[PDB]
Amino acid sequence: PSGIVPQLQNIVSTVNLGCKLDLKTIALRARNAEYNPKRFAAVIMRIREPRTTALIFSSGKMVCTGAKSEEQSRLAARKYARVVQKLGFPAKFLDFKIQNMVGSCDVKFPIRLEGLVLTHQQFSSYEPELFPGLIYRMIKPRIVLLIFVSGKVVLTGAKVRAEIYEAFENIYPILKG
Amino acid sequence: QVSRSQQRGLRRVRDLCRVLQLPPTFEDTAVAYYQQAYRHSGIRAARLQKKEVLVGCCVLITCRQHNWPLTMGAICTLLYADLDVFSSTYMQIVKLLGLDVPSLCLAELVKTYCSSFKLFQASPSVPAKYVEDKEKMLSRTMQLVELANETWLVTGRHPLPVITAATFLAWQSLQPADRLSCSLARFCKLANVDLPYPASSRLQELLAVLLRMAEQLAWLRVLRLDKRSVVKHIGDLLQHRQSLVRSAFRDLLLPPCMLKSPKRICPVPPVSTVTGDENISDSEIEQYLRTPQEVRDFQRAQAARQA
DNA sequence: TTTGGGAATCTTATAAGTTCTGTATGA
DNA sequence: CATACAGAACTTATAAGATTCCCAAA
Ligand SMILES: [Mg+2]
Ligand SMILES: [Mg+2]
Repeated sequence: PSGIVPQLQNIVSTVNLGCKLDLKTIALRARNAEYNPKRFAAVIMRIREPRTTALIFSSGKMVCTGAKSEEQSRLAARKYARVVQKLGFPAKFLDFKIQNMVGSCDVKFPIRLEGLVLTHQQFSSYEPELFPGLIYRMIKPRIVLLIFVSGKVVLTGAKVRAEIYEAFENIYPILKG
Repeated sequence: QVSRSQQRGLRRVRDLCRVLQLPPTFEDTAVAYYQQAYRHSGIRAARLQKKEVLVGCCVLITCRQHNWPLTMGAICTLLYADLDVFSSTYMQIVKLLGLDVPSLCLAELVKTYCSSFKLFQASPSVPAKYVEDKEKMLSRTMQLVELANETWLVTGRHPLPVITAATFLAWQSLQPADRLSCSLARFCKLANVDLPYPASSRLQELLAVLLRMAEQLAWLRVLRLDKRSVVKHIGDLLQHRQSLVRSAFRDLLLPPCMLKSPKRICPVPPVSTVTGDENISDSEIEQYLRTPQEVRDFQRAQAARQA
């Protein structure tokens, strides 16, 4: 192995509160709620611990972002559910699911992106006129990696933490060799 | 049987090829790509702006395969298109048609871009002392662009600002006694070319690389050269560029974004003891709720917001 | 015309490096 | 009037839903 463990940077999870919600009531009676229905249809809510943001929809469906672990994401989503309950809605915690996981790390050596796009062409997209990183679409596991000249790597699209580790271990010999 | 929006698209492809004065074979290849593209549902049902940039995409793919140095920004300027809409449509159609599109040919772009610089004849805006030979210019610029590529200055950057910086340095170094007083902005203005925002940074990076190379030669190292005094030794430095670059890597030479001071942060430790199943106390939640007084002060404030 | 099937707009988070604003501080 | 620094766009994954938009069969 590389001896490099990719750090989780962001977790996106969803949950169904199982009841219809009046967003005007939430925006009025909560301190941590941002609601501009002409800009975006959902209530934007923030809690300080775990530091996260939620998108609360009138349907009762919720999106939770910013957590650094799957456990933190679940704890945060549960706290938003509890805020909705105390506002007077019969909120439940249904079908909690991790939707996306973002990892990041550093191989600590520079990458010839112009060479990698030639050798691993079938997985690589590198257009420096548009973005500095090479977009690597790994098929197994199904992970998108953003590879920079600095050797810093972004890994995204994972449903489970093991797919971030599996993708980085697969990419390390390609970058090293 | 061919659709109307398709006929209009194929006609637009041919007109763009003609306006760009592309060799005759390119038109047929680009038309074939648009037809191949239209067979997919997501393209057929594309919206007004994506349909317009699709024409440009098919012409650019064709150009890239033939090493025709058409940049994305140049095609977007011609089409009066949004670069981002062109960007997403290009990435989508390459993925869709399962093509391996060659990268932009830098050598071809140096030849084209460098030839557009109006410095080969004296005019009211170009004094005779600033006139340079076209072949000498192209040859030196190409060597400096190849040096930029070799010393990590090109990777992940916009390519045209590297050529702007290299052209200027080529021009200055061919007659240094009279051209070192002229700035990059003044050079672009007399050459009658726009100054790309990153050209200044590319210039300073290129001068820094030429100084590291100058340190590999004993007689240049003793001169304690700076970014201004190194300019007259560029001809010498480029003559031995392969040897000097090998020598500079042997003795640290990394992409400019790596040579940066380390960042100091206190949240580096990632240790957490969160299980996701811990108790959520009432006091923890009540801090996120407005009090009846806050609700009342807020309601009063929104009751006067209208008229 | 009606319905259906897509893809896009708005928003949230987060790493990464480059490009390019908009603003502000010492002359 | 220099330059210096902040902030944000670009790229990637991902969910939410009203609404628009563009083509298809019926
Ligand atoms: Mg960033
Ligand atoms: Mg969606």
